[PDB]
Amino acid sequence: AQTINLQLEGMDCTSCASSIERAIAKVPGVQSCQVNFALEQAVVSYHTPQILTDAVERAGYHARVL
Ligand SMILES: [Mg+2]
Ligand SMILES: [Zn+2]
Repeated sequence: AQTINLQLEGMDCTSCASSIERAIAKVPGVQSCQVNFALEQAVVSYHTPQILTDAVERAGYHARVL
């Protein structure tokens, strides 16, 4: 698995973190996604990174590959 780190913008509450996690986990091949709420970052283990940023954008939040 490859590790992809994302900066996240637009999170207001811990339920924004679980929403972003759900959105990313819906992408086939994601083997783990954990959003660090305080760091406003996602750590994704994936089996291009732009499919992951699009999952976040489609869920209503901004992501950027780090
Ligand atoms: Mg930014
Ligand atoms: Zn929220």
